[PDB]
Amino acid sequence: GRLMDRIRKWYYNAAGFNKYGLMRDDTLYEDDDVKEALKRLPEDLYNERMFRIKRALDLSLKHRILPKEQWVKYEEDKPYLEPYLKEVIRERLEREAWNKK
Amino acid sequence: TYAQTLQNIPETNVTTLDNGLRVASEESSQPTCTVGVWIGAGSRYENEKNNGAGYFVEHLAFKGTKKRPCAAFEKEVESMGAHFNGYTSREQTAFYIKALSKDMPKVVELLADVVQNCALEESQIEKERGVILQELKEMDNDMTNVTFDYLHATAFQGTALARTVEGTTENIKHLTRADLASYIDTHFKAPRMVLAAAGGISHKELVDAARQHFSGVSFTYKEDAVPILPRCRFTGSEIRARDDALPVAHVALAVEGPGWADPDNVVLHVANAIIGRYDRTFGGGKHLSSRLAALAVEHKLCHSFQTFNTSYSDTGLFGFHFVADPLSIDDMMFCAQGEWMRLCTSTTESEVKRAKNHLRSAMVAQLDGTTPVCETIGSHLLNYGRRISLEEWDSRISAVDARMVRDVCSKYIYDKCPALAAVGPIEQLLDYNRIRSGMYWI
Amino acid sequence: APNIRKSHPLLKMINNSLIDLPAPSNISAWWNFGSLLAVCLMTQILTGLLLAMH
Amino acid sequence: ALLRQAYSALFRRTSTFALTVVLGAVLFERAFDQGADAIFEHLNEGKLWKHIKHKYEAS
Amino acid sequence: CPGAEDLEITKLPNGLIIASLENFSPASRIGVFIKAGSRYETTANLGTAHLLRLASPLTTKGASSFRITRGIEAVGGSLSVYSTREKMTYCVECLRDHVDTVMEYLLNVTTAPEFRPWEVTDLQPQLKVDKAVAFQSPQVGVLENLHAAAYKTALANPLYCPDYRIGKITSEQLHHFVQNNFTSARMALVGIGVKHSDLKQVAEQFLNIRSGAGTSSAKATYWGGEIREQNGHSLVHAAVVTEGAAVGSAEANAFSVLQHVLGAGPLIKRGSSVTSKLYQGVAKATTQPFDASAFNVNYSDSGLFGFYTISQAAHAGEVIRAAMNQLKAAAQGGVTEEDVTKAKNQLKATYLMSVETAQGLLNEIGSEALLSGTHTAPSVVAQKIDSVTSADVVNAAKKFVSGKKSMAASGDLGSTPFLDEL
Amino acid sequence: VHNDVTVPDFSAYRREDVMDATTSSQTSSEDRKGFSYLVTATACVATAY
Ligand code: HEM
Repeated sequence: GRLMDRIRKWYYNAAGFNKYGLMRDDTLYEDDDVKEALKRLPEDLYNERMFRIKRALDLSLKHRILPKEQWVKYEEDKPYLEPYLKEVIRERLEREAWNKK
Repeated sequence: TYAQTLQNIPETNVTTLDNGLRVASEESSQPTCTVGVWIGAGSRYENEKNNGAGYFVEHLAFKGTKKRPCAAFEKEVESMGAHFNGYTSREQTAFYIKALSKDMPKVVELLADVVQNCALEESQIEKERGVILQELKEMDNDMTNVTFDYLHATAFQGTALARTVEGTTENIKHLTRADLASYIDTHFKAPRMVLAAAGGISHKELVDAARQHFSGVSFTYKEDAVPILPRCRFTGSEIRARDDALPVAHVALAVEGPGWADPDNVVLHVANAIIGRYDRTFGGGKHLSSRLAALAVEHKLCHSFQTFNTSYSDTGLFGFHFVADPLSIDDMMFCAQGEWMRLCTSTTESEVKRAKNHLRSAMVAQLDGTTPVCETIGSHLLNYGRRISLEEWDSRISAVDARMVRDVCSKYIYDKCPALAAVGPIEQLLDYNRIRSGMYWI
Repeated sequence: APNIRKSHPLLKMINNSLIDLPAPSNISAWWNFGSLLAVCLMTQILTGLLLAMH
Repeated sequence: ALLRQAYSALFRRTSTFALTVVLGAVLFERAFDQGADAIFEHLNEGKLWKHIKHKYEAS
Repeated sequence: CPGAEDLEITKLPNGLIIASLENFSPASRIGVFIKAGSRYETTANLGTAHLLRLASPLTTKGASSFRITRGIEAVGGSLSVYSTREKMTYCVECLRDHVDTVMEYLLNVTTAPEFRPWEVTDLQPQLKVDKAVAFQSPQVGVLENLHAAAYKTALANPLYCPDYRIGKITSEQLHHFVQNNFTSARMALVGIGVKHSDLKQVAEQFLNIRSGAGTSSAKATYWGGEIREQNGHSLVHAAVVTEGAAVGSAEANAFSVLQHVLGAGPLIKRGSSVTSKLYQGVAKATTQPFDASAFNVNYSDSGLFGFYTISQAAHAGEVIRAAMNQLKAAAQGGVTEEDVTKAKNQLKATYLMSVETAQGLLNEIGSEALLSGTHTAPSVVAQKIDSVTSADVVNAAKKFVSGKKSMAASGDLGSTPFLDEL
Repeated sequence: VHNDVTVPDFSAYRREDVMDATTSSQTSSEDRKGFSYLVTATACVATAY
């Protein structure tokens, strides 16, 4: 049944980064993979992610959040970077394994 | 299948003429072909006063013979669609012809007439003089060259090998009809010559033509004596030609090599294949297997770099040459030396396995045509004392394993004092000492 | 950076002031006192501490 | 030829070079000390306690 | 044990061609020949062909940018793309036992490319370089401009992406160019050192962009203009030509000979060419160093022909002029029954030696199996070459002196003459 | 031109063994290094002490 869904949706609301208007992927720590990934994002998606963040920072400095209306909703969160990120990791795991070879 | 194609390759026939000259050939189905004489003469054989003769000669070899002057000679060659070319290195000169298998015998006659009866017209000599002088001024702008000569110049400083194949400026400006004459009579002799043929030709019909135009039999024993050359001494040192006005800098570094004979040359090559080469237009870019090429790309270390294993009768140069911007010379050299050290210490079977396949395709690539096959024969005999088949080579190459490469490289690379040649805006690359210390510890 | 000597925030310091540091080819013996002075210092401080302990 | 043997054997491989320096320092010490004390003492015969000692030692 | 095989040449339903020839060489050399190039480019997508050439190592749906290089290298193999304004060839070499392996990538690179935006964008600045190394030889500067002044389209298109378009080409422009031109009926899977059965098995059960002629190259018009480039060089390069013969046109065997009669590319190291009228004539006219030859190009629906001269800036006038009279004097029965005899051989010779190279052979076998679908035996081409009358040649020479010329020169053109002064 | 360039005479400074321009310097090689390295290794032991 829908347990995993209930949970995920819960934890999602629990974390509460949407309160800042951030997407899940907007919060990823920028390790090496994530870094390559972002470099592959289309000009627009990248600028949109950029503003989203700078917005959230200005909020954190102000010690505020977005009004309930603007919070990102669990199912309207677009996972824009994950497709790319997984590839970057695929490519690497390939290279990685191939060099031990 | 590989394994076999290596055997079905027609064997190379070799029969010596009672005058000292050797005849050899690989007969193929090809309608067209190539044949020439590979003389064991060079700049190494030149003395300090006749430096450049073998080159001034290379220049008059086609300006006519006695049996037929310039116009006629040229006309006769062109009109049969044959291509007459040749060259001259430090330990090897060669004049070969590319023609249809038909003209095979009328060709041999030509070759012969060139070596034995070069006209040396007093008037043609005063022209080839200003001509060579230009080629010296044009070649003086080919950094890659100005660099290898400089490498030798110091590598074998104080000996013959430390000489340019073109010779000094004074020698060009003064060499006489005499010395030229002399050089030919002293060096272009049957015991020191090989008539190599590759293409659709019958060893027979070839060997005969030689007997006919390659007569002049020797009386004394000294005429059958292949003179041994005085050894050239290697010296770890450096020569730095600085000109910050040059666009990019050139750096060539090397250790002394074994010499044609030594079986290690095989291993050495496998090694060189592991380090390979690179230039800004290699499409593999950052994914190239050669670690040095990789870093070269990642850090934009050089415009191009190459490993080389120049061999000689009794010695050799083993090293690398890279072209780079004034401000990356240092990192480049650093990564390069590093790779060398990696060779003597941690080469993997993975690297060698690949290096072998590259070398195999490399050797086969040197027999892609009659000229290249003829060149290989002309040089094999002259240098190796016979011809080594691709089947033989391949065995010697499958014999190499990582462990083998390390021992051989350590043997010739590790802790040796190298010879260094730097040209251009070389301020960043520095200190022989520092470079010397780069010769040890991976 | 290729070699961890010029990239590391510290090894780059040791290196860029005592190893890849550009120095005149002719500085004489009268240029040795800078280092002696340094060394000298490190030594006083060491002997001094040892004494201050008693 | 010792220098060559020494080179190939000890000084070539940087690891054995250090190994030599260690074992080498050990031996050097032991001997450099003995000899020097020997030199010093000889240079001062009968002046050291080590010498006159016998005159008051015996229970 | 092995002997002499025979050059098969099957052709599937979709019109794809396969041209095999086993020669038991210890190494195979497979290639994919295609009808593509700058000729199908439009002002809208210029240079897109060029880039596509360099883009060969980018990730494909089957192999990664990484595995393509490490994979082909793992077996001491090679991989490269060569192309004219109207043909493209993706070939790979390798020891025999590694054909199947080196094939996967060849197959992938030509049929299944992904042209990923980033990979593409990261690559684009490379056109800036690949092009700069090329232009090092002025020899290639006058030729780009020649084709420009001699045409109005298709072939008038540069072989190297124009500067403004560097970095402005899209992944779409690529795909579309590949979808539209790399189609079964425009492609041929040639290959030396292999058994026809296998190369066939591969081609069919493996290739995907299918059937069609896709984009149709626009008919090549003829402009007849002259482009000049003042650049300061001590050396002036000049190329004065006129419409030549098309590929196939029986009228081609004529020029090819008129070519060798005027002289085309020295055969004696550092030698003077006596069998070269053009060279010989120009030599009498000038004093200082130089070179002049017979220029001949044979394109699908057109061709070019004329001479080309490298001379000192000062003696450019006398050189190009002399080069002309020497073409007119030959357009007026100035051709001996023997000159036609000597040339006829030099051509037969040159042709034959061109095929000693594994690259040369594969290129011959290919070109035919593509712009025809047949292999013209070596004795047939001979009978075709010598069956050229002393007239045909003199006539070709006329067509030049009569036609509308289009010149192209780059150097210190100060003393160089204008097309309307010849 | 570079053809006219020659590496000066280093007799004044060369070691005994690598003085003859016709003798493989590679034989006295291990000798010349083994010596200098001996000095160094010695200095190390002296210091270690
Ligand atoms: C700039 C470095 C130093 C200088 C110039 C220096 C100099 C001196 C001098 C002139 C004396 C008198 C020595 C005598 O003649 O008896 C002395 C004594 C002393 N110093 Fe220093 N000193 C140095 C560093 C230090 C440091 C860093 C310490 C320890 C923290 C130290 C601890 C002492 C002590 C314990 C004494 C008293 C014992 C004695 O008289 O020898 N000194 N020092």
